[PDB]
Amino acid sequence: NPMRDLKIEKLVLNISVGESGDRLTRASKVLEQLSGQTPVQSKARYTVRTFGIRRNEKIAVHVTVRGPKAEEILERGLKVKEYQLRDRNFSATGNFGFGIDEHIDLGIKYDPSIGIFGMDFYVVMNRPGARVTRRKRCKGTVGNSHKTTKEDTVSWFKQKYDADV
Amino acid sequence: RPARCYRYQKNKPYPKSRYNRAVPDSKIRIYDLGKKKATVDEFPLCVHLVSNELEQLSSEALEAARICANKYMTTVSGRDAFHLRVRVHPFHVLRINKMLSCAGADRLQQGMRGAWGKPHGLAARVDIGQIIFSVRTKDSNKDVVVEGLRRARYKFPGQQKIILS
Amino acid sequence: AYSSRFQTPFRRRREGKTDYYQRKRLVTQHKAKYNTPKYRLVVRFTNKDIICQIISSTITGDVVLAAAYSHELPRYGITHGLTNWAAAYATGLLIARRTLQRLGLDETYKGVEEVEGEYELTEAVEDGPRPFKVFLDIGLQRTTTGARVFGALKGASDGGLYVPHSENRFPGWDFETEEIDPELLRSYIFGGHVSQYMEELADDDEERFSELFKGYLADDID
Amino acid sequence: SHGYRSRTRYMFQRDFRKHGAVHLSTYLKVYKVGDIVDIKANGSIQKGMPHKFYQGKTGVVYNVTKSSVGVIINKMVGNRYLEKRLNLRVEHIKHSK
RNA sequence: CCUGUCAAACUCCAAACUUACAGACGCCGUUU
RNA sequence: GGAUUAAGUGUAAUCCUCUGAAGGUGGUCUCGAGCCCUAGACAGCCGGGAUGUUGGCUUAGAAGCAGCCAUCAUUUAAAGA
RNA sequence: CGGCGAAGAGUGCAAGAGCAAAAGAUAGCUUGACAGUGUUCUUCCCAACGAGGAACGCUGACGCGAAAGCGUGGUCUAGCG
RNA sequence: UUAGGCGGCCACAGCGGUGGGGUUGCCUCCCGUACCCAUCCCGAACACGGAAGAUAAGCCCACCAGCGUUCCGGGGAGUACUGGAGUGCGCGAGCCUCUGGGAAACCCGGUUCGCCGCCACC
Repeated sequence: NPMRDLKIEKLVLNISVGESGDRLTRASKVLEQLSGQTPVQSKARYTVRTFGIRRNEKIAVHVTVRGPKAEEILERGLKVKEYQLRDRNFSATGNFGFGIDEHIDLGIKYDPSIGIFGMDFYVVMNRPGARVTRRKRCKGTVGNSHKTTKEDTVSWFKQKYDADV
Repeated sequence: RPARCYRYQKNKPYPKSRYNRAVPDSKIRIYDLGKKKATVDEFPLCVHLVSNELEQLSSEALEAARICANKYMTTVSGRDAFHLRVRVHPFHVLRINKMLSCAGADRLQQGMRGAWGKPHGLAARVDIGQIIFSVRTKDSNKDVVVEGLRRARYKFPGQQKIILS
Repeated sequence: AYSSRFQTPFRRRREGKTDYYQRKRLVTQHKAKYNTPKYRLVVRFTNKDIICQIISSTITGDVVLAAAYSHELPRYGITHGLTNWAAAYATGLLIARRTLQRLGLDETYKGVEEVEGEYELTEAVEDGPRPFKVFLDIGLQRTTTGARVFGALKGASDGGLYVPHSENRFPGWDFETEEIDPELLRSYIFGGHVSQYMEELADDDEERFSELFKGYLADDID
Repeated sequence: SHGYRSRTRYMFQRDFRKHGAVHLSTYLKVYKVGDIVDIKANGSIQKGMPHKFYQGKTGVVYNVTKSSVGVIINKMVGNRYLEKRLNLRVEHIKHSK
């Protein structure tokens, strides 16, 4: 029972692409004093016409979560811009964060996404034992039974703090 | 023309697009005739087109001998009956005397080694008994299609057997 | 299976047990009580349990002369969690002084010893204690710094068996300390990590385990 | 071009099922003195390799030099002398029928 | 999903056959 | 002993060398396949090839027989729009 | 940030071959790209012929490793007089 | 080994799927970072320390054949091809006979959901 219940594992915020803290190391400042940690990431994909053609990229991305830091964040997080907080918005797996997608090559990849819900929010929902699949060892796979359902997912969060819409 | 030192296999492989360029395009219209899609296979009446010989008809050979074939298949009211199939493709490339390789007969030139014949044409080859190009429908008439191939054969270097359904 | 077009590599493979391309690694250094098809001072980890084995391979076999596995400890010694390093120093230390010299330890067998002047007598070994040996292979596992795997090695080192390994790729002590730093030689167990979690608010007792080790080095039963 | 890996193509190559590293046992096995051993090159080897020509014929092992065993085709080359130069590892197979 | 074809520089397959070594029979050699 | 061939085909193993490829023959012999026959075939052979009506439409015409639609009825021994 | 994902993203350079607790990546350390002298194969199938090359030793001195061990340049076959 | 470790052959072992098993003996999942050690950031992993709790994963045991693979019966097929011989046929391309070998595709039916070695072990 309690096992079946859905809770949020790692969320992680993120930022847009391009260089960050261009004038001075900034934009990391936001994400700072927000969420508590300070991630930074880099990128690949050299020739960008209006992007850089830098290889190793300063590119801003970051955040993550845990338990309880993203609660008390993802608190006063959701209840931010959500014209349609949920619906079609997230999908089979449980949760999402998106907006309007573009015709781009997708699907055959690990599936990180451009998608921007908020400063592209990533609530990811998983119930269960699930640490099973992720963890290195006999990985195991999710049952596709005890898997999240969007319906269940658009529950839990909604029951608390904010309407589904 | 004429096709003489063309369709007798006294050579070995390739086609190989890697190796060769400047191949002439085939002048053999589509190898899918009649109504495709629906399985023509449900039909009374059967097939034809047996080579009864060795090989290498050129695209010049098949493309006016096959639509020539189709032309008197038109009798069955344009789009109403049979599907025509062609089998083999003209892959196989041939080269002709470009005076630089060897001497004497073709695939030999001048000097020793050197110009292999320059690309000029392609022809599919066939065996003693293969079906050059078949398909039928119910006995539309006595066998218009059988009449077809009468004309179809008579522009092949080989002596083709009608072969009964 | 498949179309069988592919050939599958498995043996031990398929579901994992041994590795290969390791465990081949071990073996070349002929170690074990005697020549071994595969020899080790295996260290395995389990939730709530640590196991130490030790033994040369057989065609079919992969026997083990003497084993540890905190679990049995406390035969004597004490009830505490077994899923910590301390209590994974004890074993791998208790195995030593079992495998390490009891049934037999490093290459010691009846008859003339392997070619080379080598004689082993009770008490400190003559012509060097150097000959005692085993290689310890963590099975599939990850080498870390002070990790229990290594720790298993630390005792079951000063247990008489001499295994190669690299110092500074151990816990130091503290997590598993020596009673006195001036003398390396001593049986030493510590569980500082957890200890000082609280200061000494209550609960954990590092003090108990030094107790265990005391017993270990000595004339004990099995 | 010209070199050790000359036209080989299949003879050297080992395919699909047996790819990757090979078992240690073969290259560890010892032979002593006149023992007839076949010669080949198991692919997936990168040392203790003989030429390419002369692979397939048996030779008699003789003493070992360095970590490699004198063997090779001690046996005759063509209808000819047992002129032999052997520098083969146990990696290439031994045994007799 | 059904359906139509290929390869000197393709291969999940795969001969006949050529070939190293050995034993056997044959043949040969120890006044040739 | 037996059968085929009527073209002097042929009397030409192989081949620079012996051509012949995708003209004709109810001369004759042999072999096979389809259909029709004693409810009588072929000749099979011999003789004959109904009225409304040129059916309606279409068309310059469209009279059984370019094409479309219909394909009835009568007189019959019999004869389809 | 999460999920899917045996490999479609490597190894200086042709082609073919080798490689996954690696020969690939990352990090650290290090100078064996060492001196001397051989055995063998190759060059040149068989079958003699130089330079060159390679495989595998030993002697001496080092490097790294817990150790077995690896290192006689760059996974192998071109880069030479 | 009523669950382990190291392997050999390297799909008959692959892919997919059903059922069963332990809780203190095992393997894990699991719990937790003082230490040795670790993440270009994360005790995720690696490493160490440990047993509150589970069999749900893994694993082990029994089993299913739909796909892939192996082998076999029957059919295809003594066909395709072929080593040796021929004052056998054919204008020729080529075919035939005798002798010695002998396939592939595919179809239908079985087989295969690993076998084996050493060691340790209620």
